[PDB]
Formats: sequence, C-alpha cells, structure tokens
Amino acid sequence: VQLVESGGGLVQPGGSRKLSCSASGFAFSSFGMHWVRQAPEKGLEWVAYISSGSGTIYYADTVKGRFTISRDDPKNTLFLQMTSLRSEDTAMYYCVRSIYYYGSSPFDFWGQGTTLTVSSSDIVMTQATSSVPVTPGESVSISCRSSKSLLHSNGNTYLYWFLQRPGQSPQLLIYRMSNLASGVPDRFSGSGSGTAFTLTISRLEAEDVGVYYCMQHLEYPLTFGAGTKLEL
Amino acid sequence: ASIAQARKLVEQLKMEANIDRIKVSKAAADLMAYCEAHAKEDPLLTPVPASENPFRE
Amino acid sequence: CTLSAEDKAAVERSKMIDRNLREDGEKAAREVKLLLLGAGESGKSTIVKQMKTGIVETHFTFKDLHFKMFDVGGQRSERKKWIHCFEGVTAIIFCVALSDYDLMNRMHESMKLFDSICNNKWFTDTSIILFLNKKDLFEEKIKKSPLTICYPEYAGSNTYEEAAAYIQCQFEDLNKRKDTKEIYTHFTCATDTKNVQFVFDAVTDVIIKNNLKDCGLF
Amino acid sequence: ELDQLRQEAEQLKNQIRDARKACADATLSQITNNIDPVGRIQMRTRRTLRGHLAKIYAMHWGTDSRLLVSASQDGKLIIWDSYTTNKVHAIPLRSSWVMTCAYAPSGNYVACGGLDNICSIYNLKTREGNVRVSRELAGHTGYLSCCRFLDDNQIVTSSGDTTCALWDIETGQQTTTFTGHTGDVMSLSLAPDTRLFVSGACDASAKLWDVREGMCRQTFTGHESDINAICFFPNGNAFATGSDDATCRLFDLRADQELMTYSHDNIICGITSVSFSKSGRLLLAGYDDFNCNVWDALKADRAGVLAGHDNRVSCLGVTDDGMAVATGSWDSFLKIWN
Amino acid sequence: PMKDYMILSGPQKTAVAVLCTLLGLLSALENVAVLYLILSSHQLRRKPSYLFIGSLAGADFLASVVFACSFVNFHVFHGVDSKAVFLLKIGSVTMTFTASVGSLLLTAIDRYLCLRYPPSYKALLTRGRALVTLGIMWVLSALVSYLPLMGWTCCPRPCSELFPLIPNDYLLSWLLFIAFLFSGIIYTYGHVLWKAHQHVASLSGHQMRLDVRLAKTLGLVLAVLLICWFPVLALMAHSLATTLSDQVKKAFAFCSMLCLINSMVNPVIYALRSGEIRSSAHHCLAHWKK
Ligand SMILES: CCCCCCC(C)(C)c1cc(OC)c([C@H]2C=C(CO)[C@H]3C[C@@H]2C3(C)C)c(OC)c1
Repeated sequence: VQLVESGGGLVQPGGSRKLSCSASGFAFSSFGMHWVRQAPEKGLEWVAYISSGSGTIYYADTVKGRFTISRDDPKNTLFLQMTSLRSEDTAMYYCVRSIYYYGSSPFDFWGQGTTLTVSSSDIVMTQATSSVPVTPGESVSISCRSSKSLLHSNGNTYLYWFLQRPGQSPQLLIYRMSNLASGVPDRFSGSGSGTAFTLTISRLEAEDVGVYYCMQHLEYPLTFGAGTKLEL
Repeated sequence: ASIAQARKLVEQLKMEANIDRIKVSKAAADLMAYCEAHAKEDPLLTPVPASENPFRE
Repeated sequence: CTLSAEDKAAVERSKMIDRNLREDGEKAAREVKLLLLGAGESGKSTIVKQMKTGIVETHFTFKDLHFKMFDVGGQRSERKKWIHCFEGVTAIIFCVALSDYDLMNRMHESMKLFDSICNNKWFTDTSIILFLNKKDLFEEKIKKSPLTICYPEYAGSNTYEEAAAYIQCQFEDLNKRKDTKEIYTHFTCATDTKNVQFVFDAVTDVIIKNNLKDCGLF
Repeated sequence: ELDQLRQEAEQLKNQIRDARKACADATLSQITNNIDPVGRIQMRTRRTLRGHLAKIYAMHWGTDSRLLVSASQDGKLIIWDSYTTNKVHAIPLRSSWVMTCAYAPSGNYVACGGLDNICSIYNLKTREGNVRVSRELAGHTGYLSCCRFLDDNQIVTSSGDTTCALWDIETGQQTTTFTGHTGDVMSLSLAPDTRLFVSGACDASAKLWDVREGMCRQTFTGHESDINAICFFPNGNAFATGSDDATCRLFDLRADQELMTYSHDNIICGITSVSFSKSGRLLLAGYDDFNCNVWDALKADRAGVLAGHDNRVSCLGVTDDGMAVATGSWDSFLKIWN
Repeated sequence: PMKDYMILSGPQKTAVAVLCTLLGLLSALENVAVLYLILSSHQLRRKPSYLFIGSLAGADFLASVVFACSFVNFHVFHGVDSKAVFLLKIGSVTMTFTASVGSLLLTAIDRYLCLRYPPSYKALLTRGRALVTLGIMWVLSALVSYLPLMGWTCCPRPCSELFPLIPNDYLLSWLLFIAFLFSGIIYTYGHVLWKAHQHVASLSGHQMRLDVRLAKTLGLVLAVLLICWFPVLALMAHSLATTLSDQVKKAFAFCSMLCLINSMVNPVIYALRSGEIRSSAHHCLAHWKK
C-alpha cells in the first residue's frame, strides 16, 4: 500500500493549485480519504475529508469556501483544488486514508506528502509537554488533555495517537484511546478518562524518537495538538 | 471386501463398549447444578433492566 | 442525531453496501435460473454443448436474456437435503435419453426421477422443460427393437412417431400437479440447434405465467 | 466369516444397550420435578436485519456478541453490527449456494460453504480494506453442511459425504478425517473447551469425535429421522439434537444416553436449528412451522415461542454473553430477540 | 335553482331509491372487504399490482358511498344543497370515479409490462414505483375533479342540464380526459392480447391457451367497463351539444346506476379472479372460525 502525492512548489499568493494523491495497493473506493496539513515548523492541522462515494465532504474553517476536494474512484486519485492561496497555506499536505466501520483503524496510512510554499466551538487539545528528555530503555508518559469530553454515549473514547519520526510521514499508534494499530509493537499503551489521556512507552528504542500527536474524532473540525518531541 | 469394513465396525463398537459410564442421576444432578449456578448470569432466562440491555430501542 | 463522526461514517458505509446489494439483487432478478436435473448422465453433456465439484454453473445469453444453468447431478449425496436450495428456480430442465429403453430399465429410472422431481413439495409451481434427447438413436433402434421391452402395455405400432408420442404421453402423466405446472416436451438430438430457442420460448412462457399469477389476472 | 462379524456386531450393540439400561436408574424428569418452573418468557424482536434478497441459510455470532455473519443464497455474506443494524462487510461469494457460515473466535476470519464442496475462508482484518479469500479448502466430495472454527489455523467441516474433517488452513490440507457416519452429516457443534465435537447425520445418529486422536468416542441414537441441528450444552457434558421427527433430544456424555425428549403433539414440523441459552436452562429450537420455539432443558415444558418469521427458521444462535437470540429465516430477515 | 333539475318522483322514485341504496351498501361492503383483505394479507400488500387493485377497491368504495348518499339526498330526498357542499359533492363523485378509471389503467399498464418485458417485470415495477405512480394518478384525478370547486363556478354561460353548477367547459374537458383514459385501457389491453398471440404463435412453432385465456378475461373486463360507462358518456355528449331540455335527463338519472353496477362488478372481476385473494380469503375465514 502506497499513497504517492504530487503538486506543490512555489505558488504566488492569491494563486490556485491542485494537489493529486495517487492511490495504489488498496481499495481506494471503500476508503474515506483525508488531507492533513503540517506547517513548516508547527504541528498537524486537518484540511478536508471526502467520504466513500463522495457522500459527505467536510472542510476546516480556515479553508472552507476556498478549497474543493474531490476524488476519482476509477482513476484511484484524490484531488484538493484550492484557489486564492494565502501565506498561511504553506505546509506539507498529507494524504491520509481512513475506513470507518466497527473495529476499523482510521488514519492508518499517511502518504509521504507534498511541500507547498506560497511566496510572501472546536475541541482544542493541549499537550503541555512540548519536549521531554528521554534515555533509551526507560519509560515515558505523554499526556494529552481535551477541552470537551471525548467519551461518547456509544462507549468509545475517540482519541488517536500518532508518531512522526524525523523526516517521515506520521504513523498510527493507538486508535480509540486503547487499540494498538496494526504493526505497532506491543510496548505502546494508551489510557484515558474522557478529558485527560496518556500514552506509555515501555522499553523505548531509537525508532520511538519523534513527535507525538493526539487527534480527536468526536466532532468534525478534527483537532490535533502541539506535538511532544521525544529526544535523547 | 466388506469383511474389512465389518471388522472395523466391530472394533469401533468394542472401543465404544468399554467406556466408563456414570449414573444417569449424577449427570442429571450435574446439569441441574450447572443451570442453577449460572442462572444469575443468564439474561435470556431472567430479563435484564432496559439500561443494561445493549439491544434497547 | 446522537451519533459520533465514526458512527455516521459507518452508517454511510452501510448505506453504500445496501445500494450495491440492491444493484446486485436487481441484476440477479433479471437473471433466469434453470436446474439441469437429467437422469443418469445421458442427455446432459449434449445439451450443455448445444447451448453454449458439486455444481457446474453454466451461463449463456439468447435474445438478450441472461440464462444461468446448474448441473447438480454430480453432487452424489442425499437430494432431499439440498433440493430446497433450488426452490424458486424458473424452470427445471430434465433430460431423458430415448435410446436407453433397451439398456431396471434406464427409462424406468428416468421415470422414477421424474416422479421424485415433478411431484416434489419444493417444485409444485416450477415448470419442467423436458428434453427427450437421442432422437436418431431411437429411430435407428426402434426399427429393430420394439417399445415393449420398456413399456409392457403399448398398443401402438413400431413406427417412430407413435412410440415417441407414447413416451411423451407417459412422461406427461407422471405428474399430478396438472394445474400448477406445465411440462414442455421437445424431441431433440445432437444435431439440433433450435434447443436454445426452445428453452427461450419455454422460459418466457413460464415467466409470463408467473407474472400473470402475481398480477392477479389468472 | 462375515456372518460371525455381523453377529459379533449385534451382540456388542446389545451389550452396549444393556449397559445403558443398567446405568439408567432415574429419569431427568424425576430429578427435575421438584425445581421451580421456568416461567412464561416473552421476547420481542429487538432488531431486524434487512438487505438480504434470498433465503438465509446460516449465521454465526462473533465472540464479541455484537458482530454476526449471515449467509444467503443470493451469494452475499453480510457481517452485521447487531447493536446498530449496520452492514460492516458484504463479501461476494463465488458460489451462491451457501449452506454454512462461521465467525472465527478471534474475529479475523469468516468461512462459508455449501454445494460447491468448499467452505472458503475470508480474511476480514486485512490490509487493502477488502475481504479476500484466505484459503479455499477443497477435498470434500459433498456439500459442506457446517464448518466451525477451532483456532485461526484449524477448521472442522461437516459434509454430505458421510465424513467430517479437520483442516489446517495455512497448508490447506485435511489434518485428520473423521469417518463412521453412514449418512450425510448436517450439523456440527464444538465443545466450549474445543477438544471434541459431536456431529449429527441423516443416519439418525450423533457421534462424538476427538479432534486429536481422530477416532469416534461415542455414538448416540434415538432419533427416528435425520438430525439437522446439534448444539453443546454450556457445561460441555451434554448436547442437544433436533431432527425432522419434530423432537429435540438432549444427550449426556458421561452416562452415554438420552436425558429428555422435547416434543409436542401440536408440532409436526422438522427442526432446522438448535441452540442453548447461556446457563443451558433454555433450549431454543428453530422449527419448520416458521416458529422459533423456546423449550426448557430441565423440564420438557415449553417456556415460550418466538413467532416473528414468515418462512422456515434455518439458523439460530445465542450470543456468547447470552444477551440476544438471533434467528434467521428464509424470508430474507435476521431478527434478534431479547 | 335545482327545481328544474327535479325529474325523479313517484313509485319510480321509491324503487330507484331503494335499489340504488342497496347498490351502494353492497358495493361498499365488498370493496371494504377486499381492501381489508389486501391490507391484512401481509404478503399481497407487498406486491406492486395488488396495491393497484386495492386502490381500485378504495376508489370504488368512495364512489359507492358518496354517489349513493348524494343521489339519495338530492333526488329522492329532494334535499336542498348549499353552493360549497354541493360543489364538493360533485368534485368528490368525479374524483372517485376518475380514480377508479385511473386504477383500471394502472392495472392495464401492469398487465402490459407483464408481457412486454417478462423477465424484468418485477424489476421494472417495485412497490415504491407503484406507490409513486398511484400517488401521481390520484393527485391528477383530484386536481381535474376538484377544478369546479375552485376553477369555474358557472360564470354567466350555459351550464349542463345533467350536472347542475358544472359549466359545459368542465364537462367537455372531463369527457376528453376520461375518453383518453378509456382509450389507454382499450389500447393497452389490445397490445396485451396482441403480444400474447405473438408469443403463443412463437411457442407453437417449436411444439392457443394463454392467448385465449387472456382474451376471455380481458374481454370480460373491457366489455363490462364499456357496457357500464359508455351509455352515460353518450348521454353526456348529448347534453354537451343538444338544447339540454328534454326528459332524457330522467334516462341519464336511471342509467348512471350502471356506474355503481360497474363498481360492484369490479372486485369480483378483478380481485376474486386472482387466486391469491381467494387463498387469503380462505385464511381469513379460518382465522374467523376462532
Ligand atoms: C363532470 C364529471 C362527471 C363525472 C361522472 C359523474 C356521473 C357518475 C356521470 C354523475 C351522474 C349523475 O347523475 C346521473 C350525477 C348527479 C348527482 C347530483 C348530485 O350529487 C346532481 C348532478 C347529477 C344530479 C342528480 C343532477 C353526478 O353528480 C356528480 C355524477
């Protein structure tokens, strides 16, 4: 499974550009697709989302009425056409795939991303620890706090944890606040109470070094948090 | 021919005829005890409150 | 709406699955299913060759009508434990060889199978497209062997027409649900090429009768 | 000679019957007469599962007691979220003639089979987001009436070739074959501890099989016709059978005979499905009269009736937690009762 | 103003009153019986055509009750009517009768789809599509029928003798509308018979039953429809052209009872013919035995 992306580059302010996310090695038609935006030095920010069959399309408040996201299922390619670009839009746009059913693993794959550099009522999540020193082999507990309780009446606490290694696309670690994503080693664990959540890494290694993000999925201005960088 | 099949049937019956058989009363009492012990954990037999029931509508 | 984002997306996926299921169901509704239950193995392969594992599915089209045929004679098991799976089949294609009145008698086995199928509780309304194959062999054999070896009672002469009519009439009387179902008889052979058109005509008649029964006219 | 072999066989059968009669000192009715009645239990259709366009022939609850898989002659294998009536998956079958379906205890695999003589195993929790055939196990010379999962790598199947078999899924080969039935096996139930299983065939007999040595331990008779349903008691030392004679019979293992017969003069229709409630007090039997009758195991009395279907109740399963009873019928509906 | 429209009186008035009241009562009874049969069938109500027949039964029920009440109240009762209520009554009678002919046309279209596209009849006509076409037929009938409640109220102009407070414009428009619907029925059934004959000829070449059976049933239906509705339509045409001043209004008053006769013959000729309705009736009788 690979999600390659194109587009990006130098764009004059006020211009227009269309990003393409080619999908291969998986069933693109059945997978609701996302666009997550990461500023050059800041964290991740959600942009758009097109469902399977292009049924429901949701936008962020920053890009609403300015960005249009569409997909071509026969061609297996995602499109994010955006007009009237501002300077706040310079970032590395990621193509994120997420299927939704009981027991699914949304945001499982993140594409490499395309760098675009333009010429010159939301559930806020706070990660207080911006940086934590770490020695390999020890244990650490990254803490994320939610403004509104993320425990829905259905009994699922919609909290997702991600890891972004230096110079690599984010990967899924824990979904729904305690469910190890496929492929992730069993050392990671996640716990929470509805408003405060923690992620534990026993026997940390060199691979675990990176920046950790917590994402809410209760409502749909999907809000991330400032990452927690785990350096040695 | 079928002689081998008949011999196999006889051997199977001999294997089935040497098993230890407990009294039917003991088996009945064991089944009764199992049904009585787990009666509290049987939502079908004893109706559960509507809040407890997952299939409430 | 008391549904989270993931629950709403799951509902949307369920609706898409429902839509695809309805599309496939309409496609299978415009599908004509036929059961090929031929006695023994005579007349099956010739028919499947003319008109183109437990079940050998055969799919073919004629006059823009999609026919699906099932060859379940290879099951080699108790027929009463899976013959209800074929309930609702549009028609039953029965093959009866006509050169086996000399080869109990093979025609008597065919008649017994006809009793089993035409008078089965799952096939009360399902019509039968009876194929009387091996015509040329019957014509060549009747001039040397009379019909009396198979049927003890036969007042007709040794001519082919009378004997064929007698066999067809016998197989017609084998059924007791005269009102509910109708048996279609065609005397075919290896060389015949109108068998596809006969199946189309019989199946169209069966569908017409079923629709008119449902619409209330009959 | 052959005659003396037959004489030895019948003498051994007579010896077995004499041992059974000697061990039969009291009837379960005599022992369970003093206990309190089950009571009038009434269940309502909590959920109705639409979407199927043909007769539902099998179903099986997942171990989570929330997800279930349904098999229908339309060629669709649908996985159901019983709590919300949401289709999670719709697996397109190669052969539309499916007569069994099982949910693996882990939840990663689902196997369905039928007249194609193969119950193919489908990988649900796989990448690519598409359910794909993990392995198509072939080797049966008849229809696969029921195939159930021991682990993610072993699956036991009951076929109409008078032979059940245990398959190693990865290697796709019959690890052990189980022979001895003289008729088509139509039902198969695994023990809770998954060390032995009992299979009912059309020979009006149910044989216990050890899944390790591969030889039958016990043969149970009493039915006057073919057995279409079989289920283990939750304890593991009893099992119930349903036949076309319109009677459910409960057999015990450690005493090797029949404890109760569950029959009524009003019902003459066959029994397609039999399942036991948790704690084993309730015996739900799916009849051909479009009714899912609820018997009491300890007393032959009829606790209640689930009259909500318009056609034969082919399949019937009780959740592992024992909270819901889901009955599938040939009306293309999958009603869940509680 | 209806004083000139009074023509029915005497022992003749008594006879037509009792007979028309019985006509309405028996028609309503059997129509509600068949309507309940289709509603409570639980399987026939799902079939797309039996809901068309149920609509025919309901339209016949409304026609029977409304027409019987109106005719008895206005002629043999000599009961005065007010403008709004009288116009509503005319609209209701016209609505239910036009809906009955619309249901007959819908059944004709159904039976034509049974033969024109045999393999795809179930797909081409589902329960929902049957419901939507039933709704559009009902609303079209209601609009055309209740036009004189709203559209015209006999502005200064000649108004038909046979239908007080109905301007001849409405009579002409209705006559073309219902003539078109009857033409649709007699053309749909003609095409059904033609297709059946062509199919029977095609089948006979490889090997006189289906075509003859459809001929009998459809001919009986068309014949009863004609012999019941055609005379009143002819008298209406006579009223449109002639001086609408003659005793033939009495002939029309007696003859429109053929409309209630058609209402009474509709369910025995349409639903009772179907074996499913008979089987459901047997099941209902078995339930009633308890
Ligand atoms: C223009 C659309 C016509 C639709 C078909 C109508 C038909 C069935 C032909 C009819 C006949 C008839 O008397 C023979 C009456 C009478 C009833 C009266 C009162 O209610 C008044 C109007 C005449 C009446 C007795 C003068 C009708 O009143 C709608 C209607």
